[PDB]
Amino acid sequence: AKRTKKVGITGKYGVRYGSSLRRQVKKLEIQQHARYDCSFCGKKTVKRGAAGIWTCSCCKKTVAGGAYTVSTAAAATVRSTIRRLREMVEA
Amino acid sequence: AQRVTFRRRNPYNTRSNKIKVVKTPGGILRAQHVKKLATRPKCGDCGSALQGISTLRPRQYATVSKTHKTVSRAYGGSRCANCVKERIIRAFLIEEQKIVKKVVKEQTEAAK
Amino acid sequence: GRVIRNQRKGAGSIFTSHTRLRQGAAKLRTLDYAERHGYIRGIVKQIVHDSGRGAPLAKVVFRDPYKYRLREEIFIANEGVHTGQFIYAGKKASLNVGNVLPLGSVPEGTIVSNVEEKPGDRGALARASGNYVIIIGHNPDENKTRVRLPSGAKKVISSDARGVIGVIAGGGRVDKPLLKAGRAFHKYRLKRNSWPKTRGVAMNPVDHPHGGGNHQHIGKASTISRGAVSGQKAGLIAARRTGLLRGSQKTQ
RNA sequence: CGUUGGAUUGUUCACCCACUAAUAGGGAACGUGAGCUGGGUUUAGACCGUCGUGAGACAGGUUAGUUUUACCCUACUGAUG
RNA sequence: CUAAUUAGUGACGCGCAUGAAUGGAUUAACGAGAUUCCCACUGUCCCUAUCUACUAUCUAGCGAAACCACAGCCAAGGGAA
RNA sequence: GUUGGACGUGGGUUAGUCGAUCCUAAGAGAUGGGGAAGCUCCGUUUCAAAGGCCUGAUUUUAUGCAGGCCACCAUCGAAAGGGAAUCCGGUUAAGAUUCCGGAACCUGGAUAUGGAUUCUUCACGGUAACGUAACUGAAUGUGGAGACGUCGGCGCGAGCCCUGGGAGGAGUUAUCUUUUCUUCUUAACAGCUUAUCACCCCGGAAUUGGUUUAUCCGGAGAUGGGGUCUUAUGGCUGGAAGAGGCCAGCACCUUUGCUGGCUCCGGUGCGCUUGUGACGGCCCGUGAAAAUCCACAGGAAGGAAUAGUUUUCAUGCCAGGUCGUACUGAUAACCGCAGCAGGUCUCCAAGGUGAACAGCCUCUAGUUGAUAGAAUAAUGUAGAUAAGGGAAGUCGGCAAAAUAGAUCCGUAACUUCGGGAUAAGGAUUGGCUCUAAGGGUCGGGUACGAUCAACUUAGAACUGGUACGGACAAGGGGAAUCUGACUGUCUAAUUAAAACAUAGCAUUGCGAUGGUCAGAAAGUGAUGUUGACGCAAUGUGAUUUCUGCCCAGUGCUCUGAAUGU
Ligand SMILES: [Mg+2]
Ligand SMILES: [Mg+2]
Ligand SMILES: [Mg+2]
Ligand SMILES: [Mg+2]
Ligand SMILES: [Mg+2]
Ligand SMILES: [Mg+2]
Ligand SMILES: [Mg+2]
Ligand SMILES: [Mg+2]
Ligand SMILES: [Mg+2]
Ligand SMILES: [Mg+2]
Ligand SMILES: [Mg+2]
Ligand SMILES: [Mg+2]
Ligand SMILES: [Mg+2]
Ligand SMILES: [Mg+2]
Ligand SMILES: [Mg+2]
Ligand SMILES: [Mg+2]
Ligand SMILES: [Mg+2]
Ligand SMILES: [Mg+2]
Ligand SMILES: [Mg+2]
Ligand SMILES: [Mg+2]
Ligand SMILES: [Mg+2]
Ligand SMILES: [Mg+2]
Ligand SMILES: [Mg+2]
Ligand SMILES: [Mg+2]
Ligand SMILES: [Mg+2]
Ligand SMILES: [Mg+2]
Ligand SMILES: [Mg+2]
Ligand SMILES: [Mg+2]
Ligand SMILES: [Mg+2]
Ligand SMILES: [Mg+2]
Ligand SMILES: [Mg+2]
Ligand SMILES: [Mg+2]
Ligand SMILES: [Mg+2]
Ligand SMILES: [Mg+2]
Ligand SMILES: [Mg+2]
Ligand SMILES: [Mg+2]
Ligand SMILES: [Mg+2]
Ligand SMILES: [Mg+2]
Ligand SMILES: [Mg+2]
Ligand SMILES: [Mg+2]
Ligand SMILES: [Mg+2]
Ligand SMILES: [Mg+2]
Ligand SMILES: [Mg+2]
Ligand SMILES: [Mg+2]
Ligand SMILES: [Mg+2]
Ligand SMILES: [Mg+2]
Ligand SMILES: [Mg+2]
Ligand SMILES: [Mg+2]
Ligand SMILES: [Mg+2]
Ligand SMILES: [Mg+2]
Ligand SMILES: [Mg+2]
Ligand SMILES: [Mg+2]
Ligand SMILES: [Mg+2]
Ligand SMILES: [Mg+2]
Ligand SMILES: [Mg+2]
Ligand SMILES: [Mg+2]
Ligand SMILES: [Mg+2]
Ligand SMILES: [Mg+2]
Ligand SMILES: [Mg+2]
Ligand SMILES: [Mg+2]
Ligand SMILES: [Mg+2]
Ligand SMILES: [Mg+2]
Ligand SMILES: [Mg+2]
Ligand SMILES: [Mg+2]
Ligand SMILES: [Mg+2]
Ligand SMILES: [Mg+2]
Ligand SMILES: [Mg+2]
Ligand SMILES: [Mg+2]
Ligand SMILES: [Mg+2]
Ligand SMILES: [Mg+2]
Ligand SMILES: [Mg+2]
Ligand SMILES: [Mg+2]
Ligand SMILES: [Mg+2]
Ligand SMILES: [Mg+2]
Ligand SMILES: [Mg+2]
Ligand SMILES: [Mg+2]
Ligand SMILES: [Mg+2]
Ligand SMILES: [Mg+2]
Ligand SMILES: [Mg+2]
Ligand SMILES: [Mg+2]
Ligand SMILES: [Mg+2]
Ligand SMILES: [Mg+2]
Ligand SMILES: [Mg+2]
Ligand SMILES: [Mg+2]
Ligand SMILES: [Mg+2]
Ligand SMILES: [Mg+2]
Ligand SMILES: [Mg+2]
Ligand SMILES: [Mg+2]
Ligand SMILES: [Mg+2]
Ligand SMILES: [Mg+2]
Ligand SMILES: [Mg+2]
Ligand SMILES: [Mg+2]
Ligand SMILES: [Mg+2]
Ligand SMILES: [Mg+2]
Ligand SMILES: [Mg+2]
Ligand SMILES: [Mg+2]
Ligand SMILES: [Mg+2]
Ligand SMILES: [Mg+2]
Ligand SMILES: [Mg+2]
Ligand SMILES: [Mg+2]
Ligand SMILES: [Mg+2]
Ligand SMILES: [Mg+2]
Ligand SMILES: [Mg+2]
Ligand SMILES: [Mg+2]
Ligand SMILES: [Mg+2]
Ligand SMILES: [Mg+2]
Ligand SMILES: [Zn+2]
Repeated sequence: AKRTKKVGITGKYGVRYGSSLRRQVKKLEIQQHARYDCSFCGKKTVKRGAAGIWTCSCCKKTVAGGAYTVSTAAAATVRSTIRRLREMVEA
Repeated sequence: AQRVTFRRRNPYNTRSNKIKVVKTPGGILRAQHVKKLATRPKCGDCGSALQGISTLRPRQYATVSKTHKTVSRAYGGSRCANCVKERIIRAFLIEEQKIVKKVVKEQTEAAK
Repeated sequence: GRVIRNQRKGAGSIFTSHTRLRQGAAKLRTLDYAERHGYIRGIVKQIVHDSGRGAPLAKVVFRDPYKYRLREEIFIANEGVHTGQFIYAGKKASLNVGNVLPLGSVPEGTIVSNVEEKPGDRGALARASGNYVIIIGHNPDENKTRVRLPSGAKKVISSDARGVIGVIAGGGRVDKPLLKAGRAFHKYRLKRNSWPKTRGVAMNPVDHPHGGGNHQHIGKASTISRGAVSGQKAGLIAARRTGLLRGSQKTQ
């Protein structure tokens, strides 16, 4: 049965700190506690500890990620833009 | 109902002061101090507790015979088998492709 | 009156950095034969959390070219580098996230972190979580490179100055609210003793220019000149403007 | 010979309700703090208004703020001799 | 609201001298914070009474201190009023 | 005061294993140097010609030179961190892991016998995980141990708690109780054996399976069958019954014996404390260092058949210094002028009631210390009660009273949807006697039976001077205004608050030849193991909402001006 209407994980803060703050936090918390798909071994075993650090349960590979999420928008576009400029060098 | 005292000057619950209670032939309860538990040695490649090896506190490894400190395969008391399995296959295939790499660029120089 | 709070920090008593748990200084490899002629290969053996830092370090080991032994380095980890990955460092080196190359050897638009100010200093600019610098141009005669730092500033440095491809990891850290005093508390617990902050306006005159009065208030303009002397500088130092910033920021 | 009971106010004062035969005015170090109480005033904390560049000020508003000793002499109450 | 209210609350506003991070307005939750009323409760009161223990009190032993010009019954008079 | 922590006179503290000692922590601090008139200040690997190990070369000989390394560059700093190794019984007026008795272990130095190994020189076995009584290994290199947060439930161990049978001793016995109390123990160390996890072999999976209290795992090979490993921990045996515990039966001024017997077999668990494992939660917090020990990679070299190699296998020999070791540790051995109702770090922890380390009563142990006697006036201090009224008392309900556990019913405005809420408001609660539901374990060809061990929950009768959370224990509630968002902080000793802080919001400075700050100076220092998602400097003060106009003045600032000072 549905336990809470909005607060979700964020209900540990009870009534404190004001809703907008709890809003923002609930976002990044859901983000940071999630299991992510592993680039290398294919299972979703990637979890976090220590912001910026993302490792795989089996396969034991650790990746340097964003603070609350594995890949961040910036690093993503940066990735492709390095790809672009690189291919300009060989061909 | 029978209570007990530390056997040393040290009054406090620090990890070197761990205690155990024991019934003696005198028929009474008495503390006996307890050394910290030893931990299993670990593979350098991966980090699992490497099997076959006895687990003692570091200086006790000097008081034991060499069979307790090794297993019979190469990299015995060091790496974890399946890890050694890998560095065999890796070594071999790389040393092979190293031949494949030379003769291909040996021709590339000759036809170009 | 008393010596105010911002004067007492320089004597470094209770204000020195809380250093005990730190992994050790993050630096690029020494700039040597291999790195300025060829390239040299390494493995990231680990990527690890440094205390009081936003962004993870990466332990990267190399072979010692002049002696049989391993030599381990501490890098700030760029987003996307991973354990087991091979790192290449040198003048001639492929352009890939995680590698370290001289700023001259990368095209404009290239994005790099931990970039050196002078060549050899083992990195200065853009080390904080999320940050990078962009190469905005080259001057091959006198071999300089023009970059834009995180502040928005545009600086020109030697093209020999090394940098590492990609951006620094752990970005977005500052988007999450601290939400409570304790989170801040543990935050500065691993940095230095800067927290919490008493307002000068809550103090007595002995303590601070702002101190005193039967109502809390500054009493004179809080914009202080550069020419000001120690014990005088508190509030807004050398401010060229003040007030809510309206309209777009972002230098032309 | 008696001259009161209450609502608001720290109040004296004022002002209403109500009873009553009547709800007279005064003194006693503006009786009476080793008799009390401590609400006001009037130290040190603090908010606001006004004034002052400021420290700070206000006979303006507001809140929190340690009430010591008698076994002596006399007086007084009783008590022996 | 009360029998009665210099109290409280809701209104009104040419507001001595409200007012916008000198932050303005609103605000669930929280408070050994200031204030008002209500229910319960009651010796707070009308109006006092009674009980327990330890004191005080009398005895043995033990045994200080403060303070002290000289001292210690009043009315009036004058007199540093 | 015959007593004492007083007075007088003596006696008493035993270590290879317990501490110091060794290591490193924040930190402290010599040295080549650089400052300073100088007492001295700075720096600690820093602009320095910074030192010592392994063996070979000697057969004038004792240690010169021949190699090759290592460039690690003082030292001090933990009686709670790291750390080689000891236990049980007995014993003193007072010492004991220190003495005695027995039984071990470590380190260093010596070493010889046995075993192992070799004519295939430097061991075999197993498909494998890996096995072992052994099974050469210099430089160099690499790995591991030392070595690490916190909370949660779950599993297991130990000690304690509860308890059946029996063998002893004790208590009660008008009556009743096959009863109440008590003894029944097993060290370090050693042998064999014992494990969650992990891993190997066979096998090839949808009809997806396995599986935790907690949803995690499998074609990167699950479920299944068979094996391998760690030895926390437990079991049996050695130690070791000869010790210790409990009894009976004799001896006698003594030192004090002597002789016997018994010391056995079980059960139970959301119990309690503590240890530990496999997991899970948390973080802009991810939770020391060094000494030291071992291993592996490497293969320098040294080595046998007429006899070599081996001291990481067994047994054997010698040695282990210096200092502390008594006692108190607190309502009398410390600090408070004192034998002061104050202060002062910590380990062990029985039974009942009960949610309980609460209160209240008890066992073991320890106390019974605090001037005493006689009375019980006033006034007190501390503890209680009061008819009818019910805040009329007071600045003010100050003080006091009321409430309270648990099960069940029932619960408003408003709200950031999380709360508000134990809202408010109600019923019930003893004793005794029954009923019902809830589990374990074993054999079933390739439906059930049999046995043993637990207080929980609900329902039903009976019963009482209508009592029953019977003592103890235990929230008063409601409607508003002002004010601070909240948790948190301060005026030790008159102010705890609306003051301070906080998250959030905003502004300012700075790209290192720098910002802010320290210093007499410096080859000086903090931020800095740092780099704008940063450091430094101010203001406002959670959320929601909104932050208007004024740059003349005072400040601050400027790619500006120029013929005034
Ligand atoms: Mg002792
Ligand atoms: Mg602990
Ligand atoms: Mg073994
Ligand atoms: Mg082995
Ligand atoms: Mg070999
Ligand atoms: Mg430092
Ligand atoms: Mg601080
Ligand atoms: Mg501030
Ligand atoms: Mg502040
Ligand atoms: Mg102040
Ligand atoms: Mg000043
Ligand atoms: Mg000023
Ligand atoms: Mg001021
Ligand atoms: Mg102000
Ligand atoms: Mg009156
Ligand atoms: Mg009145
Ligand atoms: Mg009044
Ligand atoms: Mg009037
Ligand atoms: Mg009147
Ligand atoms: Mg007069
Ligand atoms: Mg008077
Ligand atoms: Mg008087
Ligand atoms: Mg007085
Ligand atoms: Mg007062
Ligand atoms: Mg005052
Ligand atoms: Mg007042
Ligand atoms: Mg107060
Ligand atoms: Mg007197
Ligand atoms: Mg008196
Ligand atoms: Mg009124
Ligand atoms: Mg009233
Ligand atoms: Mg009003
Ligand atoms: Mg007005
Ligand atoms: Mg007027
Ligand atoms: Mg404004
Ligand atoms: Mg104002
Ligand atoms: Mg709101
Ligand atoms: Mg309150
Ligand atoms: Mg008296
Ligand atoms: Mg008498
Ligand atoms: Mg007397
Ligand atoms: Mg006295
Ligand atoms: Mg007279
Ligand atoms: Mg006369
Ligand atoms: Mg005497
Ligand atoms: Mg003596
Ligand atoms: Mg003596
Ligand atoms: Mg020791
Ligand atoms: Mg020594
Ligand atoms: Mg020095
Ligand atoms: Mg030392
Ligand atoms: Mg020590
Ligand atoms: Mg220690
Ligand atoms: Mg003994
Ligand atoms: Mg003796
Ligand atoms: Mg003793
Ligand atoms: Mg002995
Ligand atoms: Mg012996
Ligand atoms: Mg030896
Ligand atoms: Mg053999
Ligand atoms: Mg090592
Ligand atoms: Mg390690
Ligand atoms: Mg530690
Ligand atoms: Mg032992
Ligand atoms: Mg199996
Ligand atoms: Mg098999
Ligand atoms: Mg086995
Ligand atoms: Mg259970
Ligand atoms: Mg961890
Ligand atoms: Mg080892
Ligand atoms: Mg030996
Ligand atoms: Mg010596
Ligand atoms: Mg002792
Ligand atoms: Mg004593
Ligand atoms: Mg005392
Ligand atoms: Mg018992
Ligand atoms: Mg006394
Ligand atoms: Mg008494
Ligand atoms: Mg008496
Ligand atoms: Mg009385
Ligand atoms: Mg009664
Ligand atoms: Mg009454
Ligand atoms: Mg009533
Ligand atoms: Mg009333
Ligand atoms: Mg009155
Ligand atoms: Mg009244
Ligand atoms: Mg009042
Ligand atoms: Mg009241
Ligand atoms: Mg009260
Ligand atoms: Mg009553
Ligand atoms: Mg309410
Ligand atoms: Mg009943
Ligand atoms: Mg049943
Ligand atoms: Mg008010
Ligand atoms: Mg508050
Ligand atoms: Mg509070
Ligand atoms: Mg105070
Ligand atoms: Mg308070
Ligand atoms: Mg106080
Ligand atoms: Mg706000
Ligand atoms: Mg100089
Ligand atoms: Mg504030
Ligand atoms: Mg702030
Ligand atoms: Mg407008
Ligand atoms: Mg206009
Ligand atoms: Mg202006
Ligand atoms: Zn993976």
